[PDB]
Amino acid sequence: SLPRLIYEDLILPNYNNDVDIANKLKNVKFNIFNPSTNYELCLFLSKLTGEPSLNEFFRVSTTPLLKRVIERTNGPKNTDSLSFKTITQELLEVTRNAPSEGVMASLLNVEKHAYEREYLNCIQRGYHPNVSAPPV
Amino acid sequence: VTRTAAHTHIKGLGLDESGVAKRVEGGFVGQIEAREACGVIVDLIKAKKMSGRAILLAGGPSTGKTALALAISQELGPKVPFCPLVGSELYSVEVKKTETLMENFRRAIGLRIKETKEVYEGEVTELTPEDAKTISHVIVGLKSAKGTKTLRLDPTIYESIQREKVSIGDVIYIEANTGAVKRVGRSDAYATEFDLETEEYVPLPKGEVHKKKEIVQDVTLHDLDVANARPQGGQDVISMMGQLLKPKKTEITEKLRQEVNKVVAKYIDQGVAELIPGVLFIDEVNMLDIEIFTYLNKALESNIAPVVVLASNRGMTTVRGTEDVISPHGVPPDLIDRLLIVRTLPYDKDEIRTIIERRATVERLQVESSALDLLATMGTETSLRYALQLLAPCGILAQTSNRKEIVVNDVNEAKLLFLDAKRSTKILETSANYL
Amino acid sequence: TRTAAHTHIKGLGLDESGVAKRVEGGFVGQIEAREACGVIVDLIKAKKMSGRAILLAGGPSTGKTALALAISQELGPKVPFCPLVGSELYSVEVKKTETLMENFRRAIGLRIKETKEVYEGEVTELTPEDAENPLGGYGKTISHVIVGLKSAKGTKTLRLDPTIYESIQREKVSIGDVIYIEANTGAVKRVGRSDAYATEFDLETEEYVPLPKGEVHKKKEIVQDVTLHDLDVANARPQGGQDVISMMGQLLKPKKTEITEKLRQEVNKVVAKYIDQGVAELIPGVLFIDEVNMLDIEIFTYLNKALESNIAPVVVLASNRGMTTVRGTEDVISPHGVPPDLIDRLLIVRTLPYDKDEIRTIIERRATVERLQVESSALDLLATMGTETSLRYALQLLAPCGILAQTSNRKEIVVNDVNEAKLLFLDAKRSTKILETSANYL
Amino acid sequence: SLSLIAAHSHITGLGLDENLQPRPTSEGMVGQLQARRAAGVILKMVQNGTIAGRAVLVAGPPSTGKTALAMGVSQSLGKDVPFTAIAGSEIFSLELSKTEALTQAFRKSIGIKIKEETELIEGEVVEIQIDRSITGGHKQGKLTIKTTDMETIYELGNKMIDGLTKEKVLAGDVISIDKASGKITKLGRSFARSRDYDAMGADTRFVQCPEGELQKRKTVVHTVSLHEIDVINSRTQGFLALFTGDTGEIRSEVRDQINTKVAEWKEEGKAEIVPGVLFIDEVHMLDIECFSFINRALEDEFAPIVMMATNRGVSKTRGTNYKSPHGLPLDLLDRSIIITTKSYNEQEIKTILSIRAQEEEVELSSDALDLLTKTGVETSLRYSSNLISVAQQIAMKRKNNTVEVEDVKRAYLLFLDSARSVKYVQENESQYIDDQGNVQISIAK
Amino acid sequence: KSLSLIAAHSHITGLGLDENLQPRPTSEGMVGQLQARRAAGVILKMVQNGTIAGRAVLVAGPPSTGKTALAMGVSQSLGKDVPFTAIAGSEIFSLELSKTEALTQAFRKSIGIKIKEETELIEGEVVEIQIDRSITGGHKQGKLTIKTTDMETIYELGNKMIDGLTKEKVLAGDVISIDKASGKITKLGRSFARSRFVQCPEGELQKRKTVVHTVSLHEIDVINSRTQGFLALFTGDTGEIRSEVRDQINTKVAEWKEEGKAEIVPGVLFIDEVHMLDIECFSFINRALEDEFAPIVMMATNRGVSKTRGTNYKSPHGLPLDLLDRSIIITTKSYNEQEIKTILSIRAQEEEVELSSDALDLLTKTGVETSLRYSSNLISVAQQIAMKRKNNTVEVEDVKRAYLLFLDSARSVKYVQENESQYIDDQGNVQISIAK
Ligand SMILES: Nc1ncnc2c1ncn2[C@@H]1O[C@H](COP(=O)(O)OP(=O)(O)O)[C@@H](O)[C@H]1O
Ligand SMILES: Nc1ncnc2c1ncn2[C@@H]1O[C@H](COP(=O)(O)OP(=O)(O)O)[C@@H](O)[C@H]1O
Ligand SMILES: Nc1ncnc2c1ncn2[C@@H]1O[C@H](COP(=O)(O)OP(=O)(O)O)[C@@H](O)[C@H]1O
Ligand SMILES: Nc1ncnc2c1ncn2[C@@H]1O[C@H](COP(=O)(O)OP(=O)(O)O)[C@@H](O)[C@H]1O
Repeated sequence: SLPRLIYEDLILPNYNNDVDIANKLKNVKFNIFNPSTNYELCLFLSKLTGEPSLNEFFRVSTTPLLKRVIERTNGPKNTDSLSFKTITQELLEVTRNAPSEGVMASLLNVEKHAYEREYLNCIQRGYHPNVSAPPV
Repeated sequence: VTRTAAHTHIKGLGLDESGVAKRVEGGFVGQIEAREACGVIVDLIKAKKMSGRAILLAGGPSTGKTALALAISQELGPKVPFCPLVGSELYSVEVKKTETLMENFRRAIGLRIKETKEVYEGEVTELTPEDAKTISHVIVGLKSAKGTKTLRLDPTIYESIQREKVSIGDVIYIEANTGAVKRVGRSDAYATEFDLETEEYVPLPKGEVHKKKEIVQDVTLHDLDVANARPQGGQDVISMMGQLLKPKKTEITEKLRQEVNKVVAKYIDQGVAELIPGVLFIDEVNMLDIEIFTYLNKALESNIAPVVVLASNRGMTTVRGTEDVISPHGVPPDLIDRLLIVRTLPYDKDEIRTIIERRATVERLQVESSALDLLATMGTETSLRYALQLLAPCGILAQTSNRKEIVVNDVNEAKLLFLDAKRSTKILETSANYL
Repeated sequence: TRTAAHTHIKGLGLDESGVAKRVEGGFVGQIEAREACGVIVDLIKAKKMSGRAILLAGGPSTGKTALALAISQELGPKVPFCPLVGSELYSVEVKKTETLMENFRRAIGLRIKETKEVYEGEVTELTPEDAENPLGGYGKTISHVIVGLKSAKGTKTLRLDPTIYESIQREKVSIGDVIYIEANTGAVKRVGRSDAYATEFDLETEEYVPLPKGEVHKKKEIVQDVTLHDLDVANARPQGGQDVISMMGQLLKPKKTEITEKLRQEVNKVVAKYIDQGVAELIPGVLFIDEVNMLDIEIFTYLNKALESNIAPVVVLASNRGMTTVRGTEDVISPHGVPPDLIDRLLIVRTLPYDKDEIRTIIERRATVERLQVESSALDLLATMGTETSLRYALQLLAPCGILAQTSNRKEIVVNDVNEAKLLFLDAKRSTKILETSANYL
Repeated sequence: SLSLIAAHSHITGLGLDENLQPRPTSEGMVGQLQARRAAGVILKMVQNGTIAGRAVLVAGPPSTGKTALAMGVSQSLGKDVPFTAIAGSEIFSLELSKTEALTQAFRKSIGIKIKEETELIEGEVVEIQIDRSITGGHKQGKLTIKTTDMETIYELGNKMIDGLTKEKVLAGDVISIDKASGKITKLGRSFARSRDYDAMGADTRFVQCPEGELQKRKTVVHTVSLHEIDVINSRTQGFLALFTGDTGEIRSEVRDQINTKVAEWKEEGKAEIVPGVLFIDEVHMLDIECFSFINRALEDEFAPIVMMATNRGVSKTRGTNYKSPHGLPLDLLDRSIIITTKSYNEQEIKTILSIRAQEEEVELSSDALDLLTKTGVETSLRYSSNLISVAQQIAMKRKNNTVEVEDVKRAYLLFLDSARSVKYVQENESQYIDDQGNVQISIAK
Repeated sequence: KSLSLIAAHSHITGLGLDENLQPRPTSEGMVGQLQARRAAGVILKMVQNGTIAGRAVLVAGPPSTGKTALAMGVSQSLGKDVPFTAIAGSEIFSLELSKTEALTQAFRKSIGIKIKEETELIEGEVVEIQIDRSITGGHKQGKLTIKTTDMETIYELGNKMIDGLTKEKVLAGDVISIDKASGKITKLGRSFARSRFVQCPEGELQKRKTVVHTVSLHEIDVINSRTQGFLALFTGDTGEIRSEVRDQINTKVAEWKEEGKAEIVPGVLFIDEVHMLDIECFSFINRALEDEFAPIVMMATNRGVSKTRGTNYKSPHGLPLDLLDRSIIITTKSYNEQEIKTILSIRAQEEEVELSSDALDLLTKTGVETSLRYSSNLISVAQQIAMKRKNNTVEVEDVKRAYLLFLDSARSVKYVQENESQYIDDQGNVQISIAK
């Protein structure tokens, strides 16, 4: 049970509190990734990462993690950059669509070989939880 | 009604225009030299020019160090920041102690911002959007008890209006500078469309639709540091449920601090921001480790470090984290060479009696003079704090027998019920099995 | 050109079928330790044994790290070499046992070879040919896709599956771009746009890779060199997946985890299966640990366990202590800070101090590497200085001498410059004498 | 601005000649001729850049000028050269090892320099016309951008159309487009349309309309340290780890591929290498493991010049149970060269006090300066330095502008030094809590 | 509510005092300890007045002499709606929170905000529900005949009330409460109609009720910190709440207090076995006791001149002298024969045990010989030995059998010192073999 006073005077904005003003002052006006005031840092980070949009850092720094995970798109990056291809990412990339009996795919398919060898897709379930409850 | 807790009879330092202390003024009795030194320190802080100055005030227990620190904070006013701290708070289980010390250092530098609040609030009487699949702008009509007013709005605020499920007849709240949209509920003119509905019904606003207000925002530098150093990302305006993965504190790099300083230095020159340095007060400084004592030397040499005020009540004491470093006040000699030491002297009988009378006045109790002499004798015999904490049981025991006034027998009864440390030690020594 | 305390040594300097000569490869003296290190290098090149341990011991400024780096240069760049400090095993993310096992698996390499059949070049036409009898309730049923490719000195029209057109649409392959199709998988990828289609628009973001050389179709044999730790961290972490856990962990901090023995066993058995097929070669290497007195007895015990493994590489340890207590124990007196259980499992190579002529020759080589010109009398006085204080102090006092010679607009170091460098910069003994003879917290 | 009067802000560079000969008083430094000459030699070693992995040690008594010399070296180093100044207690972390913290501190001190060219088209959008074909595979764009002086019509590609549909501009926003790289940004909205929408909203900002030439050319220079590349190539979105410090024990393989690729970039000619200085103040409280890692990590080509400062005598080393000179083991002291500072006399203390009084904008008389010089002869120097600042306020409370001897005497009586505090503690030892927790609270026996 | 089998202090219902704060010889389950009970009554009047804050009271004495009993009596005589946080000394050494942060949370859990508010409800008995639905579910029509024992009415229902009545299916014969503003409908049950079971409500259908909420300061601190939700009040991962939001809550609480929208209630923080705290905890308490938003802290300990934890010296009660300067001390005393007999009689009546008189004298003799808690523990074992031989009253030999079966401390020490060759000593030497 929560009273209406805390919710009214602490969460939602009204005429006597400054929630929205402080939120805009903290998240927009004094943000260090703002291109209207920190264009040099944005250009430096664009050279570092190779991102073609200078407003991307503002978008990344002002979004929740799960939402950033959900609408992640594999956009292209320019070649003239300092972020290059680390070797394990290349090993991850060559086995994306590789078929069986290829040497890199077979060296990269340990877990599915263990799944298909140990007959794990016909095994039973031995544990169930005792209580299942919704959030409070 | 009013709550008193070991203080709040202290209103300030009680100095005149020339900086000379009065004897009994501002709730302070005696202690001329330490009050004059604290007034000089207050003037230096009000000068707003020097960074990294430090002050250590030392003396016996129950002498007035924390009272002098609170008097400094009251003399500065509520506009100047003041961060009180204990030496045991620097040990955390999420980040290193140097990060906590740097965060508490940057918590004491503030900024004053001039801002405006613009508010439209009323009944929605017309909600017409127009395009050119993508809307161009929406005309919103608002009505209050003093009249109507029409507005044009961008599609961004229209998306938040539609997200809030605003229809014709709802009382809304639109902030012009931030774009925040709040829905209050349906109006009482539409309360009879059904006999039973789930909507809450609010009356029309009595005042005008358009309101303007001048406001002043105070923000510390640690607020601007923590507003940009979120590891998970930004959060929404309204969230009663937290994020699924727990965000812990992290060691904030100096590059973010430099960029925050660059932004603040750009904003100061335009006249939007005003910079105010403040005070970092650390009581019980003898609880600090030698590593924090070393990092304090580097932190006091920065360009933006505030005025630090320390206190200690020890003698020649071994520094924690070391084995054979005997030093005064538990402070290593490297940091003492950067310090200025203010001594605190103990009190005599008449000052103890005056302090007891002053505390009895602010607690709204009436004491007989013969009881006051007994309380002063008890304060000199055992402790000033023991005499101060025995006033409320005396008041309760006087109120028990329907009296508004303290008698000597109440003092004797309260002395019989409650003991000090010395009599407890005497019972402890001449005992058989664990008291 | 950057010189930093080394890189004047180019291998050990032995001749074939014989012993070390007196001065060769940047080495002066130390004949017997060089011969022993050459025997160890030949044993490593024999590529048969596993888990052999060498501890080389001696005083400070003797050349243990120089001998280890000479071993690394003598093996070459294709054999793995993992340098390490005993203080690096203490991590606050995973236990030190897992860090030691990771550094063990980092020192073994796998050389793989493969053949790729590719079709690449600029697209000339892209026509999905319809079928003769399309099915009802559908639209544009495709029988095959005709793609024409053009490169340097060669054009060729192809005949494809109906399936790849979906990948062409998903990869946004228009006309005029340069594509890349491998044979067995399909999987067209868009490598860029041709440079002949660069200046029709004033503003664009897409890069312009030029036309590729050679024919459109060529089988290329590639050779890739990996380590076993790379295979372990590639199989342990998941691939590109559609689950929320995989995308959430990819945007979070890559926290190290305790790799199980089951994954290592599966990796070793699939590596052995492909080695027996004749495709993969196994190259064991060297794991070098400097200042092994910093290890405590738990890591020593796990070293005792792990040196008896089937796959473990050659471990080279360096230490300079004498009769010292082992860390983590209060009363065990041991040589070089190494417990007798590990001491019994290794071979010890002893290194000897130098004399005045060898100090002078080492100073001469370090001067001729740093592009400096030294007078002969100044060289003799520097050799006397190195005899009196330290070899490293004489070596480190060369660049202030060159700077002070340059400041006087001369190109040669003289006696006055080395006297000025003597007076300006102190050594350990004179600083200790200053500390002892002063009482102002000096 | 955002800089107050610090402890030593009067030091602007090292006061040397062209023949590395120190002036008696210039650029804020007074005295210490041999230490300043040695620091000039080390400065020339850094500016040469052909050497790597050298360790100096500034040893001296407290209040002598070791960190003053380090500040002078940092000020005379110039811009765009990395100078990483840390203390001894910074490397003890809860989620980073001491070895990894030292590795990050080492790789923060060596950078690379990259030059690039920019062709900027910055202006206010007037009208965007999108032309779509019948097939729809290719699209064209008519862009009408403007300045206060000239305007023109630009042709767009389909990637322009996709990149402007995202972060969508609304015909009156200020953008800036690159030609060589195609960088797209939305700076905000013009002030000409500020009275249009009656409420701005959350995600908008107002900028001035750009003037002058619409086309601009500018060459910019970037200095990126190796730690930034290490952090960036370790995650997917790594700049948040750059600004929050949650990098968390970056592996060694990415470090060696970055070393190999930066060697390849130096060989190609794209970038060049700028070495710098790593300063460690109060080096005496590091563990023996950190010293082991330091004297092994000083032997790499990608290692900066390490300046360590300490003031301990013959004291114990942390992590062990024996004493050593300067709190450092002899293995580390073998690979070092020591600059030794010397204590001051009356004249140098007087000159330093005069400089510090000039820097703080405090006017003194001759007698007050002589009294402060005598106090700094008897007590330390920092006590007189603080006495100047408090005597200025005591002077200003009297409606007097210059500091007199009465004000210095009052500030001397009000604030105590170390020795008088020790004497007052030792005379009144019963009123303080000793090492056994005993204290006489009551004033009566 | 509040299920409980039998506790060690379950017979204590409060401090037995008159209107002049004088202790009765036997009242509310507490006997003896007149001066300590009077002092705790004065402390209770301090708490009930609420005009002073941050006063520390130390309860010290021998073990098993009415300390936790006194704290339980104070907590029972405080009543409900007043915060009481009873923690132990070893509960603050956490792995995700620092000691000062855990102490700050325990301090701020003991100050409450009292807020009164009014809401309107429709509590009634459903006579008839009529639902008219379309084919596609576009427009719904609804009639609701609902009543009390006093009135009867029919309501036209809108679409959202139709959706809220279809969800959580309400049938005829049910008793429900409807909130008009939030749309929360709760089934109280079924009415008295044989044709669970509750009574049909009386009076008006549309009632307006005032509810009183007591919210701790720690709850508002958790809510106002935006990094975590209110579930950290239940899951427990608050995780080092910053001081800025504490400053905002401390300003806003005084702002509400000045405007009269809320009230301040102070509570009691009880720290049982306070000697197990560290020195850094005492140094934090020395400054945390001087806040305006500070409760009354009662600490209980039984140590005498022991080593302070975190240091190497010895201090009275295990506490340093600067903390002991800030406290007043209530001292307990050992019990006599008559008070031990009365306590054992009260515990006999509590556990529904019927005792003979001579068994009570034997229990009193072995209680003044060995311990109070030993005779308080034998009294329920002897009842089971009595019930084994099928009789209700516990006799003398029933107490003797339990005395023979179950040992005490002194006899165990005697037998261990007699046969120490069969046990493991400090050096780890044992003898398992019987011969030789
Ligand atoms: N000069 C004074 N006038 C009035 N009250 C005083 C004076 N000095 C101390 N007190 C009171 O005595 C108590 C001493 O507390 P405090 O100063 O915190 O102890 P310590 O000096 O050990 O920190 C305070 O409650 C304060 O109100
Ligand atoms: N035989 C040698 N020939 C040439 N230089 C040597 C020789 N031995 C040692 N050095 C030089 O001495 C310096 C320090 O020796 P180092 O290998 O560090 O000894 P240690 O590892 O035992 O401390 C190195 O820079 C190396 O160049
Ligand atoms: N040669 C110098 N010229 C000017 N000021 C100096 C000089 N040497 C020391 N100081 C001053 O002395 C003060 C303290 O000396 P510091 O550099 O901290 O010595 P240390 O680092 O040995 O403690 C500094 O504020 C610095 O400005
Ligand atoms: N005055 C009393 N009235 C009733 N029971 C008491 C009284 N004093 C002690 N007891 C009983 O004695 C036992 C010990 O009391 P307690 O205070 O919990 O032990 P300790 O003093 O070690 O904390 C408790 O179970 C309690 O029921």
